[PDB]
Amino acid sequence: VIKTVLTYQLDGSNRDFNIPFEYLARKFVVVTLIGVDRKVLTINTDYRFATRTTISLTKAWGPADGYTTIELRRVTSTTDRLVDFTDGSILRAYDLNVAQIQTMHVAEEARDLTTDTIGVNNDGHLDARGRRIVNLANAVDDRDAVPFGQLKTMNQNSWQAR
Amino acid sequence: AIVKMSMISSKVIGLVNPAGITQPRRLTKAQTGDFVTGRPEDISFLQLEKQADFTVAKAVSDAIEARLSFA
Amino acid sequence: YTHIYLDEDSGEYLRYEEVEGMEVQGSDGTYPKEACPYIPIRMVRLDGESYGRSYIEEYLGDLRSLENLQE
Amino acid sequence: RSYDMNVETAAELSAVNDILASIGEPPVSTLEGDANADAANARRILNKINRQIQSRGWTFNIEEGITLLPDVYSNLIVYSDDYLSLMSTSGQSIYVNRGGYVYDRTSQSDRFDSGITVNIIRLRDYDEMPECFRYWIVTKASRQFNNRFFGAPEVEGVLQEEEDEARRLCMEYEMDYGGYNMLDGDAFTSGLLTR
Amino acid sequence: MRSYDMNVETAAELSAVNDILASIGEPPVSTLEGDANADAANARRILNKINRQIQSRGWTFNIEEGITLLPDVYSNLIVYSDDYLSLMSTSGQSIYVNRGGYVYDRTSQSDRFDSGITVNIIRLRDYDEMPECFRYWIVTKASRQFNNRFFGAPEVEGVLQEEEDEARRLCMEYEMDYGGYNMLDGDAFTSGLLTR
Repeated sequence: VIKTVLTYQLDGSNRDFNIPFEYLARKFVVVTLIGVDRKVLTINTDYRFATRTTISLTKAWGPADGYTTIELRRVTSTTDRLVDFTDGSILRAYDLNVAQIQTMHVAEEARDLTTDTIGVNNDGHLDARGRRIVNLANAVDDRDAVPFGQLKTMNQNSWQAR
Repeated sequence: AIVKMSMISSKVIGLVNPAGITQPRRLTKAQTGDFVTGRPEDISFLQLEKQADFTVAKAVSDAIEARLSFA
Repeated sequence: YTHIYLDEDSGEYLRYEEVEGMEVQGSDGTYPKEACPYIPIRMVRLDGESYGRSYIEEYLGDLRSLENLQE
Repeated sequence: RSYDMNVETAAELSAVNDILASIGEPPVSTLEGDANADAANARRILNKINRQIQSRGWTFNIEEGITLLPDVYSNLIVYSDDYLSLMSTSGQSIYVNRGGYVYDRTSQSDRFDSGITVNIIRLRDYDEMPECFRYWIVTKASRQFNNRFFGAPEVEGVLQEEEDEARRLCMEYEMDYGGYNMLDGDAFTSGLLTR
Repeated sequence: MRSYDMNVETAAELSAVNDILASIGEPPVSTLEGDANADAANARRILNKINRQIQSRGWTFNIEEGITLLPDVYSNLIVYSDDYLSLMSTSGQSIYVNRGGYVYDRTSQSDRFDSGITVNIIRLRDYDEMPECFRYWIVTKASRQFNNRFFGAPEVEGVLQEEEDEARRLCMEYEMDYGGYNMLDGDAFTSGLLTR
């Protein structure tokens, strides 16, 4: 029920930020500062993990710099596994649980990413699945084939053209 | 080959043993005399050890030059 | 500037002096193709090339190497 | 059977190998909450040895024309801990670490407006090292771990011999990598070959 | 890299048996699912480690000079896989290193390649593919490491040291026989001199 992104808005100057999900290691939590470009902030230079689930930035990075979203996505590596089993080990229950958690984190991240897409189905139909296409202002211009909500006022005007 | 070996020989490099105590900074920043702390064995210079090959090359070159001059 | 050139027709060398833009009417000498008193010189003549190729030109490598060694 | 799975090497298989240097048994997690007092110690020794080997200075890890950009507002360059060495491209180095920022010894100023070019060695992950250096690092880490904690004489001796062999192999690797030529390819003699 | 158990046992069983004998351990007959032996996996690990080291030593039968490593045409990235024991260039000072997990051209400061690079690479190959002399040397070195890691036995250590020296001598003999390496007409500089 909790997404892995929780895209934020700068809404002025803010420093402290929160993440809703849980991560095995802070190497699997990326903070891409989007807005004018896909700017991504690395660790130790722009990052600061004051405490678990309270990521904070060095400065505000307000909209004045052209950055409006800081989506805190979570990506778990599928090549660098947290626990790899060996025939001479003890088989800690903590090991088995960590392995299942990481694999579930990789799959839930790959099911959330793919489910938020538009594409054809086996029948050969692409469905939005009842997902409103918000944030497409200025829709149309040389017959771009979509409105952005001004259709209401335009049709009101045309209704009383007489 | 001989000329290139000579050019190799011309270059001078100061090989200072790290295990030693002589520090080249006090060698460079010192006028004539000016007793300095260090040991002579620490400072060594790279050399072109290729000598016997030089002798045989010179012998062959001399023989070729002699036959050509006769020719 | 003193410029001498072959006559475009079946003529001899034409000589004139140019000081600044315009020549000087005083200098209008004409000399035969044979007795030209300017006499350009060349030490080593090579076909195509108009002049040059000094004697030391083909020993410049020896001078380079010897000077490097002596330095 | 007929598959090509890749097992970890970054602090995972290296830690196991260090443990097996002595009689120790192979772990699996290496990040489990259990401190384990050997995965932590083996990781610390491996990381320290990796840092030392990188700082030794080699052809592949030395970056020649790296340019560092000062912060525009402060005109300061941060001398990060990852900068194992920082020497000027010319004969004389003039950059040193003052506080936590680059300081110009000759100019006696750390306010850089344009930038600097320096020969810099930057720390890189263990896995990024070649096989020769990985083996040398593992052998050195195993020897140090034994000498510090277990103190097994025969194991210490054989690990010293293997460390010497690994150093020889790494030196030969570096000499092959560089392809250094004392004739054309050298600085002073290349000019002399203008005959 | 690779785990010890992934590869099947064809002739590595003999090497594992020798490693286990270098300590008294009786010889197994399966080296497979039916092992349940802690001294067999700890021998296969040593065998794999020593095989990797020996291959990385740079012998003439696994230099495979002249590769044409190709990049992905949509990403333009070559992969410096862990199997690549040593990647170098045919010319002098080589310019290829490993950044992240992809080849990086340090001189050009770019890891994007369009056509394809040529290198002198040492790609890891199974223990079976090693010649007999190299297999014997690998077995001897692995035996020494196994013994001095798990048991000790200084006399056995000395015997294994002598055997390792002899095996290295045989391996070097095999390498010089294999290559040929004529200093006249085989050299890259003298051969041109002999043009006359």
